[PDB]
Amino acid sequence: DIHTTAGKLADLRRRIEEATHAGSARAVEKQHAKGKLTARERIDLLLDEGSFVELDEFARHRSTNFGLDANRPYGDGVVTGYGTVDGRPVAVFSQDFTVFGGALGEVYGQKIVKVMDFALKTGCPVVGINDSGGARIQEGVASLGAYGEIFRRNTHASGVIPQISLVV
Amino acid sequence: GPCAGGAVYSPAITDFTVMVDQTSHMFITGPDVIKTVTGEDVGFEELGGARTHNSTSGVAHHMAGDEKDAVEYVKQLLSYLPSNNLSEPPAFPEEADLAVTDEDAELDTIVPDSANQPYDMHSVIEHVLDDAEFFETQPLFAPNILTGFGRVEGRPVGIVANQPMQFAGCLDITASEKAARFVRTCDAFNVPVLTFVDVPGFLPGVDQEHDGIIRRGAKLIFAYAEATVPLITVITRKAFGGAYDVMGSKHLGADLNLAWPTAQIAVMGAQGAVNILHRRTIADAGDDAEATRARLIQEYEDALLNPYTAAERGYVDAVIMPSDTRRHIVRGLRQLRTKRESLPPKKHGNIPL
Amino acid sequence: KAARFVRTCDAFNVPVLTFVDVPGFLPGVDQEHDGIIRRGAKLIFAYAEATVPLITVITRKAFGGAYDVMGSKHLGADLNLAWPTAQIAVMGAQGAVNILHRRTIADAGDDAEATRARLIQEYEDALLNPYTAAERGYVDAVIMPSDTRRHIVRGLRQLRTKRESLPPKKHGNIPL
Amino acid sequence: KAARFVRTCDAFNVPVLTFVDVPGFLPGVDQEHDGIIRRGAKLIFAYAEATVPLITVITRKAFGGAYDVMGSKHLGADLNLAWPTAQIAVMGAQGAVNILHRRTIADAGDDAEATRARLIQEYEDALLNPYTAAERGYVDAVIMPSDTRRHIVRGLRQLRTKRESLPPKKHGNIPL
Repeated sequence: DIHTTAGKLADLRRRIEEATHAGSARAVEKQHAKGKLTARERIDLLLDEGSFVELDEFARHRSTNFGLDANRPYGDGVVTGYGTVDGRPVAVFSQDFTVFGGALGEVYGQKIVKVMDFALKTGCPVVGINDSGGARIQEGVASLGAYGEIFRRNTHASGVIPQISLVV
Repeated sequence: GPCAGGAVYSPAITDFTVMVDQTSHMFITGPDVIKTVTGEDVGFEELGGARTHNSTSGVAHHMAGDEKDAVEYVKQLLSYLPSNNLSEPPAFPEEADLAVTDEDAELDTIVPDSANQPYDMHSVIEHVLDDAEFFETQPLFAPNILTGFGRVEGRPVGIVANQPMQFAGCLDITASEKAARFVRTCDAFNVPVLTFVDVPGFLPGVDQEHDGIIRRGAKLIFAYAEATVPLITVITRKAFGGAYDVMGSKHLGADLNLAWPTAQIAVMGAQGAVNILHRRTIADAGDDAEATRARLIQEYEDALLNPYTAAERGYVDAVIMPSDTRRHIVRGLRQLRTKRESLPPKKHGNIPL
Repeated sequence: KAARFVRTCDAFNVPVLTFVDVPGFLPGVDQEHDGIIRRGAKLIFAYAEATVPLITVITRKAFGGAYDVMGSKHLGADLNLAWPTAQIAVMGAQGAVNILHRRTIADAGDDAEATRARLIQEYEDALLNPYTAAERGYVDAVIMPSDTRRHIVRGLRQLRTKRESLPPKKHGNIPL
Repeated sequence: KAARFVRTCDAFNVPVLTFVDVPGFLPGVDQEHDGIIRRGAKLIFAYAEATVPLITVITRKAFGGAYDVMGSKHLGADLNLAWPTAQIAVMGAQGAVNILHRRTIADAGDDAEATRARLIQEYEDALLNPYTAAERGYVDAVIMPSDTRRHIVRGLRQLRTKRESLPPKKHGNIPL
């Protein structure tokens, strides 16, 4: 049903499936054609098997500018979470090029900030996997605010927790 | 044994007080005096016996059947705490098996279909703790909220959980104070806190207001907001209004906030909401005043009475299958154990009293 | 009410002056059942924790636990003054004689009471004052009521440089 | 040049006032090849690290990354003021319309451009100002240019007691 508990669990399983496949099949194809891997494939290569715990998987943007609200993909264009690399704690974010060309948005940015706050809070490295066309223009200045917030964390975490940038 | 006069204030200041049924008593003023001053006739047992202080006054934390069990209870209490605030609680590390068990699965069906039928939060707690062992404190006081100790992977953790079986899990003055002190106790001694949420709001009542719920209920929010130990929150079902804020919400500083598919995170009940949002829309056309409202209500609950809007905003880090609660808590505590945070410098806070 | 206030003053470095005239705690089943044990303890905790200057003046009654509660020297008060009219004792004379002289009074129902009232009057004349407390230094001085202002002013001058702190901790666990 | 200066002021507790009118970074293959990515980052690092009072006034252009770089609130600036003439946006209108309206413009080669120039003119009239940034609080206020001195003076009075510090570390790892 839906109004039943079982129905709600099935509803979750449906959303999970939509979230893990946020990008269109065609977008994924082009990504692979360019000899590039997907955001989730990269995280799986980095983290120890089964250690990945995704954060903000169902995040969605709040913009209505230039018809952007027509499409609100789960995760909003970046896969984030934590796990282990060789048994040691690591926080990670992986930009998804198949979603809006990976253009950095407001929620997209907040997700990376959460990953960074988490790493600073628990004292673990942050591995950022980059693959983005640029700022999500439709969001105007909100896009720049997200950048600024990230820049500040980068500076404050400088020399405190290791920060590695994987630009693919 | 007896604890009379100003003597009672010493145990009051200590962290946990354990009494014995019908063989221990605490009271500031004796029956004799209250009688000649108030004309009230009360026996020692009714005035300040173990049962009275364990379920009515909120002062004692446990009522044992005999001294032998009472001593055993403190030993247990000590087993969950560090020798002092300089170290983490004692642990006997043992890696857990994270594969889904038949027990984990049970969780997927623990929440009934009707938003009203209650379920025992004790089961939820046991399913996440090692050997399903949950050491409860203050069982007889404010039964609407549960507090206690357990272990995850051999490491001590504290627990705070609304109990749908009593007052439908609503918070009130007593539950707020019971939980507030426990959270602060765990935090002072570096014990992580796991909270399970199913709260429809605060118990309504003139008495609640007059008795000072505004300042007494604030105690719980202050406790969570002040805490620097790891905090993981799981919303199993209801979480409305301020109550949602109070129960270890991310806004207070919780590190990991999980919500089951059955969670309902909203400002207020659907009916109470639609009555305000659609006051005029329903006002018009007295013709069929109600199926339309029952429709507006149905629509409001189908659209907002779930955890997805909170998820969109990151208020909850994840919406998970109930059967995966143990895994999230286990893997969450592993990362969170190195958490280091501090409050602004001060001699001390000014928590509401 | 007083507990929250004392903690407020202390948190913001405001010295606290306290005046005592308390016979004890209000009797009543309601007081116990509503949690006077844990709610009353909040005042002793507030005073024991405070590090700002503390000056206490007992004008009159200071009995039992209440005496301890009202910023007594035992809690950490820096200067404790008492007027000649102060009565610092474990409990009221009547309550005290009933325990101390329960036997000598039980003797001879004849003349039970005037001897009772006699002992009460004797007890209060011997212990219902501040002098035993002054002997042990519990009060720093017994003063003429009119010298209260001079003592407060001069005490505050010396006490303003007070520096003290509690053992390190994230925070305390005050009764709630 | 600015980065070293900001760090100098900060190290010696000197407040920094910054005025913004920047359209972006100087285009050029040389800029990239000589390391603008790591050398430009030095300014954001300097501003994000600074703990002295920071007051920023955008007089005009504030586009893209440059806006972030020039002591934006996102980096930690305490007070961000903007004149009515300020234009705070992701990029210039032309560059923005070419991306946003690439399709609607491609349509009808007939009248390709005036519609193009139309959208550009519309975009700048809607977003090339400080009001969207003011809506989100990115700027604390939009002020009359003549009130700049009053805001600076009163802001500096409140900000002089500013106390902030970065996470403990031997030192940072600023781009070199």
